[PDB]
Amino acid sequence: MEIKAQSGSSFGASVEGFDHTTATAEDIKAIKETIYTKKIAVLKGQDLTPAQYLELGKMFGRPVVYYEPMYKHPEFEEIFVSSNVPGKQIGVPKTGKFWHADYQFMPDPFGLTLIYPQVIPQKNRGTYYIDMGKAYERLPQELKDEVAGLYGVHSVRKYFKIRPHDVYRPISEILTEIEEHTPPVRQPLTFKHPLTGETVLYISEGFTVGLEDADGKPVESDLLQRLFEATGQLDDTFTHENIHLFHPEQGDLLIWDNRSLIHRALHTTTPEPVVSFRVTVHDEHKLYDGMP
Amino acid sequence: MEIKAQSSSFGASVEGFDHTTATAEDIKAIKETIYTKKIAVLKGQDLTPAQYLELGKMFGRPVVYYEPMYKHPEFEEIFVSSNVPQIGVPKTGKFWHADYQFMPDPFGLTLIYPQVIPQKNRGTYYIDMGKAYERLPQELKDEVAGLYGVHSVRKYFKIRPHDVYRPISEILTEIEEHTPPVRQPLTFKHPLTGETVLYISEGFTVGLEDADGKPVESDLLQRLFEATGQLDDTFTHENIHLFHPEQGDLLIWDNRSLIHRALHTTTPEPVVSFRVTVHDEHKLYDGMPA
Ligand SMILES: [Fe+2]
Ligand SMILES: [Fe+2]
Repeated sequence: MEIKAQSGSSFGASVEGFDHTTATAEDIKAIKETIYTKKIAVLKGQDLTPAQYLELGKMFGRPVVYYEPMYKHPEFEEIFVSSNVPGKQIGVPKTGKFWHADYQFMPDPFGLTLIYPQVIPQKNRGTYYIDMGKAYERLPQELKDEVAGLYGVHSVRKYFKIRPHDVYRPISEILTEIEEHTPPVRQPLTFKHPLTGETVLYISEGFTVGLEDADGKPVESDLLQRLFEATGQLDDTFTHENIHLFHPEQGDLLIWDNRSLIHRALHTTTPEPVVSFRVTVHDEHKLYDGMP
Repeated sequence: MEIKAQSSSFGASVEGFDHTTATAEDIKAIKETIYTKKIAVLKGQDLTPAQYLELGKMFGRPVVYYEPMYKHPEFEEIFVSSNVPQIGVPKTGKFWHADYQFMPDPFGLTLIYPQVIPQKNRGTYYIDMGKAYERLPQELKDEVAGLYGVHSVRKYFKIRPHDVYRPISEILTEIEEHTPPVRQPLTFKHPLTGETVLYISEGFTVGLEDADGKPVESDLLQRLFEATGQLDDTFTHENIHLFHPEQGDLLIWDNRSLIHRALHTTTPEPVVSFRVTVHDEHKLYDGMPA
């Protein structure tokens, strides 16, 4: 197994010759260290059944089942399915078309996200990424001092997806279910990365709905929108310097840093088939050390 | 044709009405009864969808419901409430509301023609919001003068089959653009009877506003909901009437004075109702802004 860096960038790395059935424990830790510093590792030539995909994921941590069963793979609930291939729909079509970190709206977010594309359109398909640790460092000192001591408030209520059994329900009832089952969760606005020690600005346009001070009082300023602006999350041209665009190819298996990165899906505006399998695992740490 | 009260100042039954042979004086006698007794029950009606629409046109200009999901397949003027898998929409109106209260130009008359009446009767609750105002304590009447009601469909908008897999915030945005909130005076003079109507409903009224347009941050709206009997989940409040229809009934009621809601019990049996909504020579009140 050989880990190779990406051409002309310190973001991302490739992993060639990886076979999870033969990979040593030293191999796994070498890939882990690549993930936490290069932010994303792309395993090449992966041809795995769902069961073998889950076993590869289990070598990197403890899987977390997505809270909403509509997304589940029918045979392995640990697999999250993004698919637009029906007469009945399996999984959910074109998930994640918004800036977010995974489970940012949940009380205990996991450290590693695995994405295993199954069907890839040739054009206009990919994933955008922003390193929110590097995005914090590139903030002006004004914003650096403003975010200190604050807390982010994160909720799924913006991009919660209507389910088949929601038809004919009054929309207020759904909003109440969202607040009861998935209430807004608080996290420190910045935290120390438990593995690299860098400072991460933990916000995303999709899930972060507001800010609060240490005592839980909401922040009245437009600081949150200015943080979205400065980190590049409001540039709908996706040319901002913080933004990386990656195009997976057949055989790729992505494992990236769910603490440092926010991401957003690039899909076609067509019914062309596109399928991706997701597995999400807790590593050896929570979001940050000493998390209450 | 004969009009009789039902021995209760709420409600009247109309016997011997045939819309194919009724005269203009019959129609006007029924209209006068609707604005006074608040609901007129036409007995022994036997109508196809087309004949039902012809009947409704004798009472005014029909309004087509804005959301096409509720439309009857061959007559768009007919609003279909059905739990039979699918034309119409199931489990409709399980909340106090006046029809089109969330719209800028509410109509005065609502017609309901049940198609499938189970033996487990599926009736309708009613509250006369004119009498609800008169029974308010004087200080509550004082709090109400000069205010405005803000009405929106955003709470009981029903998810449609083409909404599946959409993010919920996009539907809320679509609701705001197509059917934004609408202001009406908190009370108004009934343009047919002259009485004062407290024009609120738990289902559609989302807030109150100052005479200047400033939101009323008090809990007056909730206290108005409670005082008019809209928060009584036992349906025992003295303002509440439970009407039970029988086979040939056709209901026409005052959509200005009355609020209504469906039964609390979940229906197991098939039940279908055809609704026609109609403008009646007057707007919500005389002197509405254009
Ligand atoms: Fe995602
Ligand atoms: Fe209704």
